[PDB]
Amino acid sequence: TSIVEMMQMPTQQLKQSVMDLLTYEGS
Amino acid sequence: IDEVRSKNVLKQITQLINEVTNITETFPLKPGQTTEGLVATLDAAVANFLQTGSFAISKCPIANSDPRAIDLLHEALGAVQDTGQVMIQTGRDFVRDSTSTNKRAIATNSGRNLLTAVAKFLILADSIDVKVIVDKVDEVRETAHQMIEADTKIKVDDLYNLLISQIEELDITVRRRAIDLVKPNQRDDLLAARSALRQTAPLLYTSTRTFVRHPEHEEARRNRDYTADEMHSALNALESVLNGQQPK
Repeated sequence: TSIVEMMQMPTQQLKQSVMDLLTYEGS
Repeated sequence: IDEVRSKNVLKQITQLINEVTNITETFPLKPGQTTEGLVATLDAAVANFLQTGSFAISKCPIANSDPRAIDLLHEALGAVQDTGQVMIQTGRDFVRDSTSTNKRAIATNSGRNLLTAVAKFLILADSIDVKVIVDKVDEVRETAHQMIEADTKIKVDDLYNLLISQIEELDITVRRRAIDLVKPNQRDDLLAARSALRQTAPLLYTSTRTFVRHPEHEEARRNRDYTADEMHSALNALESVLNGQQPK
């Protein structure tokens, strides 16, 4: 497989973890 | 963005950039989650990206052949590590003072920078993936070169046995690349060059084999030269299109 292919899942999880933090509404 | 030639990459980077620059609604913590947990997850996700990225780079088949390429990849991965660090810090600052509009903005900016660095890594990764295909074209080109130069029937057959497999391997990767290409004209051009290679190589085999058996035969010489030219044009066309250029 290719580098792009191997990075698909880790890209998604990193994306997910950034968006989860930035869309936190606060206290 | 216009340099992006892979639809797989294009969709991923479109997600990365659009989502982080278009935050409107915000949400409570998912059940069981904490502010410190949000940072922990982010930290682990950065780390896993770096680990998988390092592994992917180390397995890249042109690791030997193209050292500057691997250097760019490590540099680009380093930019993810660095922006990742800033994101973890500013992110932590934000979640710990989560009503601070200004700390939210800084963390959001950190997020843009990090996901942009991820996008640049993927774009570079695709270019290296393309270099691997080009390396395969070069291998086919050299085997064909040797076949044309062979001075015995047994050499011509043995070299064509190698060429059959190399072209079959290349054919698979080129067809898949064609499906992933953003621009339909590059897609169509790549497929045309693929077809030309598949048609020309068997003719090169039989023209070379006939010519080694009958060198005095001037139409045999002409046919071999002509099919060789056709072969070279197809291979050059594949390389041209893979590099985002028009053939010929």
